[PDB]
Amino acid sequence: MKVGIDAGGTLIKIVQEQDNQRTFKTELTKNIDQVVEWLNQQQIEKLCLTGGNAGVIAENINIPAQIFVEFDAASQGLGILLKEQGHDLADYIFANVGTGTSLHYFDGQSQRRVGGIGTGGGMIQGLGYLLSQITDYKQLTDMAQHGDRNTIDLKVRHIYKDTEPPIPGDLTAANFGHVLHHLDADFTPSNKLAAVIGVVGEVVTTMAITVAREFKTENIVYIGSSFHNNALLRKVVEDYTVLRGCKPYYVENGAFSGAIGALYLE
Amino acid sequence: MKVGIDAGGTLIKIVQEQDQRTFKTELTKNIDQVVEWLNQQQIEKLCLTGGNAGVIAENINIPAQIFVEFDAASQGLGILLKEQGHDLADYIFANVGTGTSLHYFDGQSQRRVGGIGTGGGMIQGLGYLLSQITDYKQLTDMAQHGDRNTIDLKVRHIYKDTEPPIPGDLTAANFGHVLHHLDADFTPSNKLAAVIGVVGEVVTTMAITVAREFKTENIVYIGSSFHNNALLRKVVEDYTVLRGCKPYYVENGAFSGAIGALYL
Ligand SMILES: Nc1ncnc2c1ncn2[C@@H]1O[C@H](COP(=O)(O)OP(=O)(O)OP(=O)(O)O)[C@@H](O)[C@H]1O
Ligand SMILES: Nc1ncnc2c1ncn2[C@@H]1O[C@H](COP(=O)(O)OP(=O)(O)OP(=O)(O)O)[C@@H](O)[C@H]1O
Ligand SMILES: COCCCCCNC(=O)CCNC(=O)[C@H](O)C(C)(C)C
Ligand SMILES: COCCCCCNC(=O)CCNC(=O)[C@H](O)C(C)(C)C
Ligand SMILES: [Mg+2]
Ligand SMILES: [Mg+2]
Repeated sequence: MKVGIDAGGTLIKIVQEQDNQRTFKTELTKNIDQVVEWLNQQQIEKLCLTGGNAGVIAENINIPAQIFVEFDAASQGLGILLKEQGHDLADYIFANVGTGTSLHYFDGQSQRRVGGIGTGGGMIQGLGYLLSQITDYKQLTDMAQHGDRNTIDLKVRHIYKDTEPPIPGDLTAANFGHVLHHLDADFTPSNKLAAVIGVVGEVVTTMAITVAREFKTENIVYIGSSFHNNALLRKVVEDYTVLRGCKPYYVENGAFSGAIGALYLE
Repeated sequence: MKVGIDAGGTLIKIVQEQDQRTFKTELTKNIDQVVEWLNQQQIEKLCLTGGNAGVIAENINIPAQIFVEFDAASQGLGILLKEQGHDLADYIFANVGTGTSLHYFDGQSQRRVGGIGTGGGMIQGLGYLLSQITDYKQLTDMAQHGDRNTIDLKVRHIYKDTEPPIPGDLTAANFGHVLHHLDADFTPSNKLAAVIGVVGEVVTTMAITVAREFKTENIVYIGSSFHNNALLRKVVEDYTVLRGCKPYYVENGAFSGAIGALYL
C-alpha cells in the first residue's frame, strides 16, 4: 500500500493505492491526531505528504515520509485526473479553492502560481457562521442552496435603471449592495449564506478569467473541497466562467489532486 | 455656470465651474433634491454621467449631454493627476465605487480590463448584516480600530511550524479563523475591520494582477469608498507596495467622473 496525503488548513485528503485500486478518504484537519494514529498502524510501502499540516503528520509518525510542495503536487495529480477523465488540455488555469484560493497557470509542461486570494471555503464557513451561527458544514451549505440573493445583491441594471448600461445589466454590480435598499425586507439565513457563496464564487471566477486572459488560455479547471455539497458554488462559478468566454472544468476527485500528486512526484 | 454630475449607485458627485471649481456630494437616495436644485439654475453647460444620469436627465427641464462613466472617469482623473503634480506615463486605475471597475490607461486612452462587486456597496451592506449599523460615518468609524486576528487566517496559521511556499504573513483565508475562535467575542469593530479587509484585499489583488498583465507599476485608486476610511486606504496601500507596485490616491479622486463629463 502506497499513501499520499494532502493535509490542508481544513481537510486532510488521503489517497491509498494498492494495485491500481484507489481509496479516497477525507478527514478533518482538527482530527489530525487520528490520521497519525491510523498511519502508525498501517503497513505502508511509501508515504508522501503535502499541504500546510504535512509537518505535523511527519513529526508524529514512526516512518520516513517524502514531503512535497502543494502547488507542484496539486498540478501533478490534476494532470493525472484530467487525462484519466478524457480531458486533453494543452494548457489551463487551475483554481484551487481550498480554505483559501490559489491560482495557477499550467503551460502544458509545468505550473506557475499566478495569483491567490483569501476568498474560498474558509470564508464560506467563517463568514457563514457569523451570519447564521451554523458551524456544521453540510447544514451550512444545504441551507444556502435554498437562498435567494435578490434582496442582498445589486445588479448593474439596478444602478443604470432605464438607461443602457456599458456592461451587461444582469451582472452583479455590488455584492451585498442591495441590503440598504431592503431594510424592511428579510435577510434570512439561507439568503445571507447564498450571498456569501455568491461573492466567493464571483471573486474566484473573476480572478481566474483575468489570469486566463493574461496567460492566453481559455481553459479554467476548478478544484478544491469547497465545491463538495455546494451546487450553488459550482453554478455561480460555471455560469460566470462561460459568460466571460472561458471553458470551466470540474474534475472527479479534483479535491484529491494534491494527495494523488504527492504519490507521483519525484 | 458649467456643471458636471456623476450620478452613481450611492452618491451623486457635482462639480460646478464658474471662472472657481466647487465640489458637492449628495446621496443618490436624495436625487430629487439634486433635480430641484438644477431646475432653478441658469446653467450654460450641463454634463452628466453614471448609472443615475438618466433619472436626472428625465426629470430636469433643460437639455444635458450624457457621457459614458468609464471615459468620463479617465478624463477627469488625468486632469486631477496633472493638477496634483503627477506625471504618470501609464497606469491602472481602480474605481472603488458602489462596485469596483478596473482600467488600464496607456497614456492616451482607457480600456476597462476588469471589475468586481467588492467595493463600497459591500462594505455598507455586509457591514450592516454584521453590525446593524446603517449610518456610513458610524460604520466606517467603528471599523477603524477593529482587530482582524481572531477572524482572518494567515498562511502561517495553516503552515504552522513549517516553511510556507508564499509569505506566512499573507491572509490565507478572510474569516477563516472564525471557527477556531468560537469562544471569542466577535465584536462589531473586529467584524467590520474584517469586511474592509476582504474588500481591500480583493480590489488590490485584482489591480496588481492587471498591472502585471499590462506591464505598469502604477495603480491609481479612486472612488468615494476611500472617504472616512483610513483603514481601507491602508489595507490597499500596504498590499499594493508589498506586490511591488506604486499606489496613488488623488485629492477629489471621487469627482473624476464629474470633472471628466465637463471636459469631454
Ligand atoms: N466535511 C467538510 N468539513 C468542512 N469543510 C468542508 C467539508 N467538505 C467540504 N468543505 C469545504 O471545503 C473547504 C476546504 O477545501 P480544501 O480541502 O480543498 O482546502 P484545504 O486543503 O483544507 O485548504 P488550504 O489548501 O487552503 O490549506 C472548507 O473550507 C469548506 O468550504
Ligand atoms: N456620505 C456617504 N454616504 C454613503 N456612502 C458613502 C458616503 N461617503 C462615502 N461612501 C462610500 O462610497 C461608496 C460609493 O462610492 P462612489 O461615489 O465612488 O460610488 P458610486 O458612483 O455611487 O457607485 P458606482 O460608480 O458603482 O455606480 C459607498 O458605497 C460607500 O462605501
Ligand atoms: C496581508 O495579506 C494581504 C492579502 C493577500 C491575499 C493573497 N493571499 C493568498 O494568495 C493566499 C490565499 N490562500 C492560499 O493560496 C492557500 O490557502 C494556501 C494554503 C495558503 C497556499
Ligand atoms: C451575474 O454576476 C456576474 C459576476 C459579476 C462580476 C463583475 N461585475 C462587474 O464587473 C461590475 C462591477 N461594478 C462596476 O463596474 C460599477 O459598479 C458599475 C457602476 C456597474 C460600472
Ligand atoms: Mg488544499
Ligand atoms: Mg461611480
